[PDB]
Amino acid sequence: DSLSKEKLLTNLKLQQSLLKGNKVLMKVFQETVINAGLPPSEFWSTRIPLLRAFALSTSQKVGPYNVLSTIKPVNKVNVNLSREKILNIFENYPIVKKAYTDNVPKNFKEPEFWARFFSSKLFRKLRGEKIMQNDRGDVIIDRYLTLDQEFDRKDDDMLLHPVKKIIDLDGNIQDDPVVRGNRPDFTMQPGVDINGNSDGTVDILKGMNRLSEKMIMALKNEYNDERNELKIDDLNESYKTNYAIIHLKRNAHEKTTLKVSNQQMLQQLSLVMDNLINKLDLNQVVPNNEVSNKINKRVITAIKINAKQAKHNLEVKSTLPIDLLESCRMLHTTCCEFLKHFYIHFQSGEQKQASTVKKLYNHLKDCIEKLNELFQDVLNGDGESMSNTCTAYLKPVLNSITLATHKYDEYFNEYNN
Amino acid sequence: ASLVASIVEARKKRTAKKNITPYQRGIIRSLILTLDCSEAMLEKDLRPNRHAMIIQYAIDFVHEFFDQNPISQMGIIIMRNGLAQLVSQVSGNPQDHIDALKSIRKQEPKGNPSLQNALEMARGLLLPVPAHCTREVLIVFGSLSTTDPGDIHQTIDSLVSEKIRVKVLGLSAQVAICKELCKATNYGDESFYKILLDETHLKELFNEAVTPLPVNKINKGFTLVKMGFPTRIFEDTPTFCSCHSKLVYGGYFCPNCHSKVCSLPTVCPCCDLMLILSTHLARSYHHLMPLKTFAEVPTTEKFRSEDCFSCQSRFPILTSSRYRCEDCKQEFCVDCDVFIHEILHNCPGCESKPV
Amino acid sequence: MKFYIDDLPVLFPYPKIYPEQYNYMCDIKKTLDVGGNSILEMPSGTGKTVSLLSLTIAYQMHYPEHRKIIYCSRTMSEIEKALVELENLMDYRTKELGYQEDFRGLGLTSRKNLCLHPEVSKERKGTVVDEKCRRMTNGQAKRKLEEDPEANVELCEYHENLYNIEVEDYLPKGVFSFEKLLKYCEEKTLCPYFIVRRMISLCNIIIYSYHYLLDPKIAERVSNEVSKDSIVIFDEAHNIDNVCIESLSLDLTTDALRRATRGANALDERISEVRKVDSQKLQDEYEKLVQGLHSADILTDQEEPFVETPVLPQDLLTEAIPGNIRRAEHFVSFLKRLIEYLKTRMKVLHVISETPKSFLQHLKQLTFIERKPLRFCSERLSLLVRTLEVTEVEDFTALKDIATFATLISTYEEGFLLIIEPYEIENAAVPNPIMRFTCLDASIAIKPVFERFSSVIITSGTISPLDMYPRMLNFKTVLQKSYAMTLAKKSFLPMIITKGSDQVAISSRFEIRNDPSIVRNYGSMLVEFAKITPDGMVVFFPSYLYMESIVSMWQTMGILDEVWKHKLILVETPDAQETSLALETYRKACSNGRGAILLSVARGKVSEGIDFDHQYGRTVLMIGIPFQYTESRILKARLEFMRENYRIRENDFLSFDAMRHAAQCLGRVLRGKDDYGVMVLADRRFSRKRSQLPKWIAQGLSDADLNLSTDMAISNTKQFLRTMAQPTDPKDQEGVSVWSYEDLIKHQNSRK
Ligand code: SF4
Ligand SMILES: [Zn+2]
Ligand SMILES: [Zn+2]
Ligand SMILES: [Zn+2]
Ligand SMILES: [Zn+2]
Repeated sequence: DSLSKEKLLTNLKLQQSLLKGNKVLMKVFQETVINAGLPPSEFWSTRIPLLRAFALSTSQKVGPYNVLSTIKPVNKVNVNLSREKILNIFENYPIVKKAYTDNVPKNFKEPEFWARFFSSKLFRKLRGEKIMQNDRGDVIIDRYLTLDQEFDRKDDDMLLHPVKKIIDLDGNIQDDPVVRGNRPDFTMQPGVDINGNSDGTVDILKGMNRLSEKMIMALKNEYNDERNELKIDDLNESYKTNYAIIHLKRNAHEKTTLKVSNQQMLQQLSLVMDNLINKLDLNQVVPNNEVSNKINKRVITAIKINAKQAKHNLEVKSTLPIDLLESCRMLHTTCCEFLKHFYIHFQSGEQKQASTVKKLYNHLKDCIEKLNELFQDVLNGDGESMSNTCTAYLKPVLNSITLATHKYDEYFNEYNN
Repeated sequence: ASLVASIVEARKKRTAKKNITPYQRGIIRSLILTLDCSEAMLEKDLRPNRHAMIIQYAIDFVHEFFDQNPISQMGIIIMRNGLAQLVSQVSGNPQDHIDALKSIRKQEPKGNPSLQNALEMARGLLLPVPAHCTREVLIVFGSLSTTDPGDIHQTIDSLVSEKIRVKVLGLSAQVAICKELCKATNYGDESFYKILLDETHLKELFNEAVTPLPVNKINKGFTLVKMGFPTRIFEDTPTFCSCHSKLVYGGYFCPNCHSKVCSLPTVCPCCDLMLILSTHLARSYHHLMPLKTFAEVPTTEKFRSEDCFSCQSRFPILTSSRYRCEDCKQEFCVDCDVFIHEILHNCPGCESKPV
Repeated sequence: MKFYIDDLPVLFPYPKIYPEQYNYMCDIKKTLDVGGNSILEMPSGTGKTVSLLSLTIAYQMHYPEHRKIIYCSRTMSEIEKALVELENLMDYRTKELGYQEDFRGLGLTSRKNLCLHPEVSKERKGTVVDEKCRRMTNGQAKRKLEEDPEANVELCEYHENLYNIEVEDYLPKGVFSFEKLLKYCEEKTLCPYFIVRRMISLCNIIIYSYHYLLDPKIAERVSNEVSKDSIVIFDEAHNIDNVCIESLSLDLTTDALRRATRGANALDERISEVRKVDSQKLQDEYEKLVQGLHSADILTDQEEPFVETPVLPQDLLTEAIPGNIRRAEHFVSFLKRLIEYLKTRMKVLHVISETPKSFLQHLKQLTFIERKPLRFCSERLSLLVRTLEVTEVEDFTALKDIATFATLISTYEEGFLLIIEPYEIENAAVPNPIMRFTCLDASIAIKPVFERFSSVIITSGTISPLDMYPRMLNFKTVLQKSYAMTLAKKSFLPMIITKGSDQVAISSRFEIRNDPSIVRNYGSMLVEFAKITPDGMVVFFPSYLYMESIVSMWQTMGILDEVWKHKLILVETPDAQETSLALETYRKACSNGRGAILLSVARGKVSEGIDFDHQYGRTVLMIGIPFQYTESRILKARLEFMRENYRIRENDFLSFDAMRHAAQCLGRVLRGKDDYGVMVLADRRFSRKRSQLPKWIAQGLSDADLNLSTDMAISNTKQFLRTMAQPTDPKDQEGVSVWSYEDLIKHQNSRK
């Protein structure tokens, strides 16, 4: 289905779809392929989960439901039609879909059609309403009555299937074919009208049963056992988890990249217990104001250093021209994209990736030179008034990029040389 | 006579927690909470309504899950009007999903549920997930039925085949299909289809769902994983970030490809490798090193001490409230027992006692 | 698990067992020791069939008597249940002993269920199915094909293969299901009906319907190849009196009379043609009747009697045919004037009820036909059909019915009655007269059973009171006791809804049937229970017309549209086949958990062998008292006869039958102890009937539950669902409800 990497890369229409959904994706994609000419497959190669998420979001569909039961008759009536529910009616009733498609594009209008439909007795029959000759219906819609009837016959023919004997009431009533007793009660048998004909409640009940069967066979779509069926689980062994416990052997390496004696510590301990029982003065704790002054110097130096650390506690406010700010952000963004793709190629590790690595290396070099030329532009645009800040802002991505270039050169010298 | 009822209730409670095991429990988690926002949760039957409390409890659940287990990504898909709507991709930042849930606050829950569509797109979202990550889904449900487009059993079979588990927290009562899901997905266990009895029980259930789950021996995936500790810088100049492409005063620096990021514990956007701190990995060590329960000594027997070893307070006097750590042979009060067993994760008696 | 009774080794296919099952086995073995019959009542929520089957198998193997086993039920569903459980038990025993013992046991049913002749299989009337099978495998067809292979009267290759191989070669030992037998006969091209008809003398245990034991026509053959000293058990036959009643009751319609006239004329003209072309066969039949031979005398096994023996064989006439009906033309004129007499008595203007003796006296007053010819009619007709070779028997099935009626009414006089009423439908466009033959007693058909077999076990799950069945049927049992439900915790919650949401009472009375307020209440709690019901719910009205009215007018209110939004709704169709598709739909709907509702009559076809469990049995809407139709002269004559016989209060018996039908309705919820369900009583009048109700049922019926409304019914049901949604510690039931082998040992020592 539409789930492989190849399928997701193939769906150019879906790619354009979420493209048109976003705006920064036009920005990024335009710079990536329109401006830089990157292979758009490798563009989308990162965004594969996003593509699949968009596809699966677009791909779901609802389940069937009794749309005619949700239809209410609502003096006068005003049509308040919902197109999704109109198509729901179409899908649930292909007869109604057919009656739409041979009349509205031929004879009259859609709201006129639906007014005729709500007027029609075919609507009442398809809904849970007993048909009545007092009702006149709509003649145009009610011409489809026998067509819907033979649809019902064909659908019932499709719905017929053999039954399991374990639950077969037909086999149950065919237990004794020579039962000769008495005629059962009118009360518990299906009653009829005065002239022997039925009222049709059996028809409406078999119709709603047909609706149920249609729903369950819609469930039963494309998208022996009695031994298991008759198991009595209540007298069986309880399930126990096979979860594995874990122990932990403990032997850690010592931290890598004079010794005191009991006599000496005991001597000092005796002496300091003597001093402890001897004396203790709070007033002697006051310092000499000179080594204390050096303490003041050290403390104040620490305060100054950490205060300058705290002095640099939406992005930050900047005094850049807004266009050059956007341009440099754009260049940073596409350089980051190039760098990520180059790392994807490099950490892949194949000889098939070699020309890709070389070409992305060329693109990184081009981005470097374009960064330098941008630096020349902000040079002769500022006289290095804040072109220094421009260079420093674009610095770290450039450092990482050129570090990657050095890594590529080093591995080239490692393998080839 | 209330103390006898409290004692027998504590006995019937402790009968479940008598067995404490050092099972291997998942750390690289993958948790999905789908939400239904349908007509059922419009009931004000619990105050103020089911939608509001599940919103609040989901806020708490996000906070607790990210606090305890910051080494997982969190995705939320809402269910509404016969459609399941993705609102939260799996991410390391909880704040994104917090904002998405805040959007879910003001909107109106309505419609009917479709676990088939919900679990199908949850499966699809869970598809590009690495092997060590434990794919598991929490599902909240208030209906007693489910309108669906097609079969659920094919989805059940596919989910079992793709090694993803589920846990259902139903609202009203048991639904047999949800029981079937929990049993078949959960190796025949019935310890996953849970029904609350009040909002406090719902709170307790959410807290239970916070915890990591044990893994199975047959589901063996024992391997290594590449890891990298980054380094934080505090620069004078604001600098462009790799992730959000904007000027940052500080930021960690990539250990491998020397780029910079804005938040942790996150993977690299550039060298594409996970970056953490040792605090984050040690955070679950109480799960890795569980604590034994502490036993009250009986009031009839002679007592080692008459006041609490840890908090240093007098033991109250019918029964004896002296919870003993047999690993350190010291008895403690109930308050200290609660704190050491839940908040703390070490026994100071065992810290003082040399091994 | 396996333990020993005092001399009886016994194996249970599960490690666990219930103490109620243990006491049940104890009393059954006591009964088997003492000899005779006993009545035991047990809560059907515990396992029954497996335990009794294990006891019977152990009894046959351990004791040197090795008596056969007779078990009978109502439906193919119950028979298949017994087959599956028996297969599981014998498989477990084979595994436990490490080897398979020699064993034989099968069921018994119709060709409509069984005849795999694909051409014959495509008919819906089992009578037509059997008739075609006789037409092309009657032996006469085989002989005609043997003398003339060019004759186009084909034979059933299934039957031919069964001719080829022998009766022990038909099957290996053991038990085979209906499905397994279908696979086997599909493989080997064999007729399973014929197979079963030859397995009768060989099966260690035989299982068939209650009809095959009660009706003489389908029971004499069973009595032929059954051992007199086997073991007989009955299950859930607490409504078997109705089967007994219909075993000897018959009705007469105008069109049947017309078909009888046409068939008699066709037979008369055929006899005239045969007398014209070759009178040798007629003269041979006439002289064979002069010697006085009978159906067993002349007919072989491969040919079957046309008019099957309507009466019990203990009451048959075995002497010669009178000369007045001995000739074929004499017998035709005899039957025709019988038809004419019936047409004369047909055209009465009101309700007629006379004794058969009085009818006989009137008949011998008007015409000159005696009880001896009027009894010999069926045998003479069968012989005439056999000689006549008139196998196109379509016009003569009414002749079979009329000869059956004549023989039956000429056989008995006490506990039987004839009802003639001028309207077949009272409230129709025109009245249509009817003659109805009845059998006022029910214990007539059990007399061959009781006097042929001693080791007969009568037991059920919903039989109450025990003494009422020996009251209504002249039999006695050795011990009469029930079983209480030794429950650890409550699992079933019955409610008695004596009032609606507006504190308005409800009842199912047909006069107040079209009451809109009662409709509003009924639809009200129907909606409420639909909204709170998770998986599966069933509704049981007392009558189909009551349904059709009340469902059509809720369809007018559109309440069903609201019901659509939560579950499916399934209605008992008059077609059993569509009903089977409907119940399959309900089954699959509760399987996928989207939820569905069944609508079936209290006496309807669902209620007699279909169980519901753990999502299917969750909550039941029983609708009112399922009283029978009040103005039946047949019912009133029954009431008069049974009151005259056993001094039975009529209204009390009516309440008895109503509550027993209600119990049969409500007994299909709790399959295992793990299951749970809630019961409702949707009538005000039920509150006086808890004393009537079965003991284990009513023990959960609390005194606060005796008169409830919709609101606390809803609240209690929600709380019950909340309760049953919780797990349970095994320690609370490890020794009081679920018993290990050691638990049973400890209990046995405690008894010691
Ligand atoms: S011969 Fe066998 S298969 Fe054919 S109709 Fe008779 S019983 Fe059925
Ligand atoms: Zn950033
Ligand atoms: Zn990196
Ligand atoms: Zn303390
Ligand atoms: Zn300790």
